[PDB]
Amino acid sequence: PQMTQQLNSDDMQEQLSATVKFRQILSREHRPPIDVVIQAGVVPRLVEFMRENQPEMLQLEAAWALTNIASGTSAQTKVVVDADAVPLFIQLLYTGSVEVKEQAIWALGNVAGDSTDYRDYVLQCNAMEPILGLFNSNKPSLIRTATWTLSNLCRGKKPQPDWSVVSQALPTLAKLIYSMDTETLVDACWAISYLSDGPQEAIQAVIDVRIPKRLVELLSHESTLVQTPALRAVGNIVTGNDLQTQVVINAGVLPALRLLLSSPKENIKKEACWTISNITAGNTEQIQAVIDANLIPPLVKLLEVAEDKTKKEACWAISNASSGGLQRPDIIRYLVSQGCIKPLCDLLEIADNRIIEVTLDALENILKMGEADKEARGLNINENADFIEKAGGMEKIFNCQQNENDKIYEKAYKIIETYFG
Amino acid sequence: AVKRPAATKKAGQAKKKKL
Repeated sequence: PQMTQQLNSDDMQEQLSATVKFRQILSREHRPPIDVVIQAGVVPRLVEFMRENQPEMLQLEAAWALTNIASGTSAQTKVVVDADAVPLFIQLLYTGSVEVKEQAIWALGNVAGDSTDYRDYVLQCNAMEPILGLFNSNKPSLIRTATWTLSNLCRGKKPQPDWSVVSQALPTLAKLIYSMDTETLVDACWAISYLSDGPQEAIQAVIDVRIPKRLVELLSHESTLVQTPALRAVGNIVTGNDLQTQVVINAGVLPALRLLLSSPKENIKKEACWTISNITAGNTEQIQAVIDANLIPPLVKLLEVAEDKTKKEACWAISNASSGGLQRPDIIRYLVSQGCIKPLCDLLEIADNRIIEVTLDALENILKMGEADKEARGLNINENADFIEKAGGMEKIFNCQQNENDKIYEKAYKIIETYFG
Repeated sequence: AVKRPAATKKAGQAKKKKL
């Protein structure tokens, strides 16, 4: 109350000393007295020190303090939001000095990252314009926070943000990924992964502003804090059509993916398998490109010795590629020569029913090519059938006939009767 | 074949404390 007194005081030097105090108590590494401060009702008073007529130093501390109040539970954040502090935060980006903008931008970050509605709210307030205007500055600390806040405005796919509004950030974002600053590179990539999570139009917008080429470079960046969101972003782009996928291929994404398949991080290998599977779902030339990049050997090993979540992803990648054998038979002969059959069978006794369905499709494609070759050449046996039997795979396809799922039994039945009569 | 969107969602930190 000695502090609160100096805050509600009319003395100019007292109101600043009191602001400095509330700031520091909320700037503590340990558990900040967030609720004790709100209890004093000093919120709207600090919102009042963010108005044009306040000294540069009183706005700096007032905003700083108000930022660490929004960085708390949704409730502590709503206390600041309803004290009509948002529009005053935005204006401060237009009128405050650098030090002051750094405080207001950060606060807009916590408010936007609290929920899809506070996000839409900050955007309705037209904060995009002044935020993008901030990057005409050279202060790395200011750039970092602005990229993070910008990040939170693109985030959220359930209630998706206004696209005619957030797509405006792309140009800025395309320049940002050429930054040498690690932290900045992290938030720029997150923002881009959010934006890339949309339809074919979004993806194409990310491509038109020329982001793919640098994004691929970032896959081999030193820090895994950069790689994760960059990988996700490159991943979303290949969920697009064949032409869009080709752009990422021409940027050299494949050699980069080969490196990521040996990543000490397990979730990076998983997302790299995922990414490759969407590339093998492409056309003949793209599947052939995956093969040339030497991606199958390390993808086959993962199918046999890795966390079940990764094995699944690897399964899709190889299964998708096998469907390419109809237009180019060497594709399947190649997968087989690399030993995909054993790791494929060994995955038939897994819990997931959709993976089993995808595994069985691969095996059938392999059995089919095996049959065409038998007839084309002068062979007496379907060689891929033997490989499967010797790998104990025929016994498993046999058990699948007693799986409650319909599609599974019906397919496991077609195989047995057609290739193992 | 089939291009699959991601099933698991990803994002950075929702909020940050200034020091």
